[PDB]
Amino acid sequence: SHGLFKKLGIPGPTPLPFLGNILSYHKGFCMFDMECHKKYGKVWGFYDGQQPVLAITDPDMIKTVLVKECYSVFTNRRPFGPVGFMKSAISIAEDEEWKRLRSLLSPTFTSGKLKEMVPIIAQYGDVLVRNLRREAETGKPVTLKDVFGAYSMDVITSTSFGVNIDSLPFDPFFLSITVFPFLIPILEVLNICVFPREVTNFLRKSVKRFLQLMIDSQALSDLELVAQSIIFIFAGYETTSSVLSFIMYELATHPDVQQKLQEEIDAVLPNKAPPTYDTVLQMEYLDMVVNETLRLFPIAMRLERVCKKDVEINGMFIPKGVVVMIPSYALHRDPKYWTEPEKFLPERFSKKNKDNIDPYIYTPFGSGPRNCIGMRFALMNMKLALIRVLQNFSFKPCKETQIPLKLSLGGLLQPEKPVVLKVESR
Amino acid sequence: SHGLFKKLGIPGPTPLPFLGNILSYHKGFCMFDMECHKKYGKVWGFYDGQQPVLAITDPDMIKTVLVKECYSVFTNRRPFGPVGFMKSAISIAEDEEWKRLRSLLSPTFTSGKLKEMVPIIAQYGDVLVRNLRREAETGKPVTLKDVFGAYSMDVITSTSFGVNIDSLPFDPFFLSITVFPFLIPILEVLNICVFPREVTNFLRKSVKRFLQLMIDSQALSDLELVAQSIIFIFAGYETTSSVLSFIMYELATHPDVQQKLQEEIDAVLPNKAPPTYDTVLQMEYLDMVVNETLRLFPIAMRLERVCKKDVEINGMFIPKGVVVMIPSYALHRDPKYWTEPEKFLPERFSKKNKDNIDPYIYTPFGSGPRNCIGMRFALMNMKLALIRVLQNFSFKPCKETQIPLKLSLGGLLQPEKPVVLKVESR
Ligand code: HEM
Ligand code: HEM
Ligand SMILES: O=C(NCCCc1cccnc1)[C@@H](Cc1ccccc1)SC[C@H](Cc1ccccc1)NC(=O)C(F)(F)F
Ligand SMILES: O=C(NCCCc1cccnc1)[C@@H](Cc1ccccc1)SC[C@H](Cc1ccccc1)NC(=O)C(F)(F)F
Repeated sequence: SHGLFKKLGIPGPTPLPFLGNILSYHKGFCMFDMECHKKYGKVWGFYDGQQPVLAITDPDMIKTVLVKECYSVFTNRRPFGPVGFMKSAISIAEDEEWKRLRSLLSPTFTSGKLKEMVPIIAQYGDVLVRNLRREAETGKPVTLKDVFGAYSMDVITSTSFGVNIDSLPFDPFFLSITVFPFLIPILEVLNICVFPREVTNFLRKSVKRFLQLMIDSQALSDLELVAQSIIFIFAGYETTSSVLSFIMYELATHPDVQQKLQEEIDAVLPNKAPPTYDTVLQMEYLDMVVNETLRLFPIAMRLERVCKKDVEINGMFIPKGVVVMIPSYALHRDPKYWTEPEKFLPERFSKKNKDNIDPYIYTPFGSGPRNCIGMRFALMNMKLALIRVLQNFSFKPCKETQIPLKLSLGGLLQPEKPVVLKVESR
Repeated sequence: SHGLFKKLGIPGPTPLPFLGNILSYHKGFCMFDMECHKKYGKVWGFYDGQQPVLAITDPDMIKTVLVKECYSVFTNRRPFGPVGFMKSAISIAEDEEWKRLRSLLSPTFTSGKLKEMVPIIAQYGDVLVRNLRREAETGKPVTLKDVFGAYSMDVITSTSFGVNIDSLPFDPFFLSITVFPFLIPILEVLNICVFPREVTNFLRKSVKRFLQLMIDSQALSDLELVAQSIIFIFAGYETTSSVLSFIMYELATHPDVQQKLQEEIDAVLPNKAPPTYDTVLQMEYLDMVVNETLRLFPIAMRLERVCKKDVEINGMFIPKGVVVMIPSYALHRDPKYWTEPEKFLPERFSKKNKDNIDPYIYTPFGSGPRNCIGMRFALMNMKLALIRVLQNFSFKPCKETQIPLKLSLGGLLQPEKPVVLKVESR
């Protein structure tokens, strides 16, 4: 099984027995792909344990896989286990089960359903400013992800089910998953779960204890309703808090961008006006700061699809079973598309330059029928948070602020040291 | 996973944890299904370990599964492992891989390719008579499957590759397969094989050391060419020898049928004429003896298909993943279709009665696009053997002959004691 890429004439690092190329993950996925992209070029291959993975970087080939041939050949991502009842989760479900869920949960983030959330989300931002107003009178550094995640958790529990909460689950084992994918069926029969069975049991009843748009379209079951809640509750918590952490870091280390951002926020919203739906989509420099940070830090790093039958896309044969992977972190930093790629420059996304950008190289939300379902909510949730917070505070680095910011070497685009900055009240 | 049939309102025996209903296999598949068919009726369910299996006995529902909805929903049989390179075997392959092989190997048993085999098969029958002429001058009982299998092996090696050979591989572990189907992926990474690795290695080179119709249509690979050879070499050996054993047993315990058979053999072939292709299809009492024996002893017992997506066939919902099984042994002995079913009566298949028989109850060769590919060869190979042997010898029971014949309790319709009879020369 380790000769598939030598057979196909597809270059790539030489795998070791059993381990495949997993030892190269010692610098993390990101550094690995970046090197691989430089070592072999437009297409290479490797082996996650015994699993052959093909990395494509051709925008037409990517558009073919993510969009053109999704419903037919590349419907599902890499199998993930032990999952248990979470197999029915939309990010985990496959084939006709997924198509049903993706239709049943699509009308949750329509342009109208989000517009009803702006008056509701506008409460915890004041809880966020007032929670930030207490640790700023105190002249001390601040952990952003804590106060952001506390904010983000307030939003996710209320935008889906609605609960007024003032928020003042969760290399190690998965290392054995990839060399022992034959052990995943073992763990599924032991009720073993990558999600600890006390975190889910806390919710296998708490959900019985978006929510409205599920039973109303019930068709849909009940234990699957809990599993979708878990996906959303994580997605809205971690992703929103993590990217907001990255954004406030970049604003602090690039102060000119921060002021020019505060100037537009007070122009569209004078006298510190409440951000409404229509004023959020008007702030284009806000959008430029958001996109550029997502370029440097696509939390997902990679987009993956399982080839489910033999194909010959764009002149290249791809055999059945190969996991097709798009190195998103690698593409977002390729000098063959980005001038001075490591530098933070939101002017890449101005309406003067936003057209020299291939939407199949910059894919922080995926593409095609399987892209991020809550893309429009996450942009709206973050922008309402950046408006309300940059309307009241400025952000400076501290002595303990990590500069340059080191990325983690795990499986999530997280910083090594938590992001701490000084906050000052305008 | 053990409540699927209580949910669906489908009756069946109560399963034990982990074991499912496997403990009921203590009397063998046949007795189990026969009881289940009587206990619950037209449809029941059970659990092979954790695997839900639905047993259908409705001829329209069977015709729906085997024929009408084969290419769409019921393409593949129950997964079988550890197989190794034998995963590419046609009886084991799935989905588009199977469709390719079934097309590439279909023109091996055409009406013309078989007609070229009659002059070739006509040699070892004389080796069979002369091998039987030596242990008949000796007034002693005879093991039929030995001299039949020696004959059958002579035919299979020459009808496919061609080798003049005078022939004077192979409850226990699989018991753990069904309660540990999660262990099949484990064994596939250890090169562990249900076919001992020295039997295949004897052939992983011997085939490099039907055969003509494979490279000529090479498309087709080479390690897969060996795997198809293994399937055919087993199929032609064991099945042919085993059914011939059953046929000579039934002729001995029912002597009137044997004489009436010898009378037709000498009528179509006077002076002990060599059986040709066209004279074999003329002997209708020969065909009646063959069909009736296959009714009592369908070596396969069961036909199985894996439901690969939700369906509602003939008013019954069937969920994704359920193994749909047709209890062939049970149906061939159902009094609601067969008068006095345990009695050997070839007159069921005369042209006066052959029309009161549903070809979706009597299915000794399956049905639909996945039926026995070598059905026409096996009938021809056996009939050429019965003609040449009943033209020279008669068969009487011995003191050690097992009467009534006990079936084995394993996973193949084999007799407990080998079939031994006395042979006399005409
Ligand atoms: C900055 C914020 C976010 C980013 C960058 C992001 C990014 C992504 C990416 C790259 C994918 C994979 C796309 C693909 O495979 O083609 C994805 C999938 C997904 N995202 Fe997000 N996401 C964010 C926030 C959210 C939020 C708030 C939710 C709320 C429910 C969410 C729900 C999902 C789901 C359910 C999927 C699976 C899609 C499917 O299987 O149909 N995401 N996301
Ligand atoms: C008395 C002799 C035989 C009987 C009763 C018999 C019976 C059967 C049955 C019941 C099936 C399954 C059909 C289904 O699942 O719907 C099958 C499959 C098969 N048989 Fe036979 N068989 C016999 C001899 C042979 C011979 C001589 C060959 C020679 C190659 C052969 C090759 C196969 C193959 C390859 C399959 C798998 C079909 C597929 O997956 O496409 N059989 N047989
Ligand atoms: O649900 C999962 N993530 C997407 C859910 C929320 C989200 C996060 C980021 C952005 N948007 C949405 C993965 C595990 C998980 C975690 C928490 C709750 C419940 C479950 S399991 C399936 C994932 C496929 C996948 C990964 C990242 C993003 C999108 C989709 N596969 C792997 O992580 C693999 F190991 F193969 F690399
Ligand atoms: O190849 C296999 N048999 C069919 C091949 C020849 C044949 C025999 C009888 C009549 N015709 C043709 C089975 C194992 C095997 C044995 C010998 C060589 C190589 C391989 S493996 C796949 C089988 C599906 C299956 C079973 C019986 C008949 C037809 C098809 N599945 C199981 O036996 C399961 F355990 F699920 F119950």
